[PDB]
Amino acid sequence: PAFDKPKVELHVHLDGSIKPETILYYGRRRGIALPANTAEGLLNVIGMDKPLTLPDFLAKFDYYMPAIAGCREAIKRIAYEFVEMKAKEGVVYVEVRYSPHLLANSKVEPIPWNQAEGDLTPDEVVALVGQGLQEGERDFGVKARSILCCMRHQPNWSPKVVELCKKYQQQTVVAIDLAGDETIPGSSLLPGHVQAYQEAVKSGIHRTVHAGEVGSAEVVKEAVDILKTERLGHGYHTLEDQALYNRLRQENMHFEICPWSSYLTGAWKPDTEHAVIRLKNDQANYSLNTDDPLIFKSTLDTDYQMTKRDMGFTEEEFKRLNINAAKSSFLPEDEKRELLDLLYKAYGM
Ligand SMILES: [Zn+2]
Repeated sequence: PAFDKPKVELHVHLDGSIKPETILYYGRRRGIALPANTAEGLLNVIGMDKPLTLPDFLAKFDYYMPAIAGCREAIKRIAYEFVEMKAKEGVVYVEVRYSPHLLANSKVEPIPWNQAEGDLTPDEVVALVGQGLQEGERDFGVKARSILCCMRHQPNWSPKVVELCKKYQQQTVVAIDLAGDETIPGSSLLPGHVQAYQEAVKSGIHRTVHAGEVGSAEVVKEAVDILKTERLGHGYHTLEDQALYNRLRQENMHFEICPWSSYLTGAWKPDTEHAVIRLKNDQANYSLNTDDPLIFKSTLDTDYQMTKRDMGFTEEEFKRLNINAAKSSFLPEDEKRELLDLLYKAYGM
């Protein structure tokens, strides 16, 4: 264990943190053609061993999402099982993100994963995921919060998403995200997406955006200045624009680093200095995350030991980034202080 103290996770998707044996049970009980009948072999088609491309990583979801989406018991259980997982790895606070439309099967265009029309609405999916997170926290003692994803290819969804972020603000929902295929040109300025971050600014909904993961620094630059996000998912290619980088450094922008994810998705070619090193060297505001452990065959200790032996991270630095993650969390002022006192008490400060 590279860092055996309480950690914080801000960027990990519920979509990509399902147990391969939970998928298997629901794929069977719904009679769904899964690319495998065996847990360890399911993880061989879905798991990634080498670097690929962004469209190919997103393609892996087409394998197993039909078994989960549209079924109630499967939706809530993976939430409960997700927080369980995070507990076993030393996480005291976790913000888990997911697209309620991609788990629904009714009142959604398009019905994802080629499902048939049913009765599970996006507004219902958030009430079921939140229930699993609420029951998990009570069983495992780790504070767990949803973030609702926009899809870059469906700007028609994002009007409903913020709006959902607002109905469930007093539940588990703390912010809105913009995920999906960043390789689609100009998907950041689609009108559907922009009302969403605009209505989020008015009504005080927190904002994070996948930006700079496989695109240019212009991707990050509209996310910052147009959508006015407060955190960057995979802020890697911000470092190609030093003027912008040092501006966000001066404005204490938080970067949601995912080291092992960044290697397997091709985001970081292994010949390059990883972005997180100088963001450590510049003492920037960043955190370490798993992104999608099922698809990357990872745990959060995978991402911590990637830093430790390969990028020269220390226990000292591990303490600082997790405290920065705690004060760039989307928790309210009272709970985010209570979380800082947890980490203060465990870190010797
Ligand atoms: Zn992500």
